Amino acid sequence: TYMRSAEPSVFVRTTAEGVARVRKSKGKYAYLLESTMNEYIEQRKPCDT
Amino acid sequence: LFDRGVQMLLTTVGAFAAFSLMTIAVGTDYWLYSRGVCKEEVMTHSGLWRTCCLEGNFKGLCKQIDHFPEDADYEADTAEYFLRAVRASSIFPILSVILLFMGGLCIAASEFYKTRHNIILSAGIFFVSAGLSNIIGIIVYISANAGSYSYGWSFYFGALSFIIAEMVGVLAVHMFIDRHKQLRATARA
Repeated sequence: TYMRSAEPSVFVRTTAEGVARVRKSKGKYAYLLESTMNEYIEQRKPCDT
Repeated sequence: LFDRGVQMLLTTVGAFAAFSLMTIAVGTDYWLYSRGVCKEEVMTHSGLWRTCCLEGNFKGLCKQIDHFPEDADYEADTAEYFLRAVRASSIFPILSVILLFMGGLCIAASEFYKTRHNIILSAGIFFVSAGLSNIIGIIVYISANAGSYSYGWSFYFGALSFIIAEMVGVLAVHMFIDRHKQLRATARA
């Protein structure tokens, strides 16, 4: 219910910018994605996720 | 420390020297020597409002400090925004300048209507408040800075101005005590 009624919009077009949005907040945004992709990006530079 | 004519001259010259030093400090863009961008990373000399490039491809062009930078500033808490508001406005250095000018005006006007003994007390209070304002401004500027580097001569121009302001403020109160001591001396006779 919160995400549906969240302003500004929290929905993300593609996972390519979903990780980017997280990195551009310094921990003010959390992206919900598949665990396998979460572990893969976590192992990529610059280790900011 | 001795007599009254020499004390007058020492106090006014100290007040004027402090005023000039702080005017240079706030009006000159040499406060921080740090690596940065003047418009890649390059050694630049910073100030309070603008920072010109040093030993770069385009030397000598100053740009305004991004006090509230765009492109995901990430925001901050109320205290941090308060701190950036003070640092951008630089009110405390400017308030110190105003207090120094008011003290200088008071000491200059002390000659006119010499019977008013509270003008010198006002000048001393103004100078001491200017010193406190200098302390607050220096602390705020350094805290904003820490958000290799070295400080310029104008930063140490302001630092010396704070010391001079308190020393001049000390003399003004000593001047206030002596004249009130004279009133007690002439009352006994």
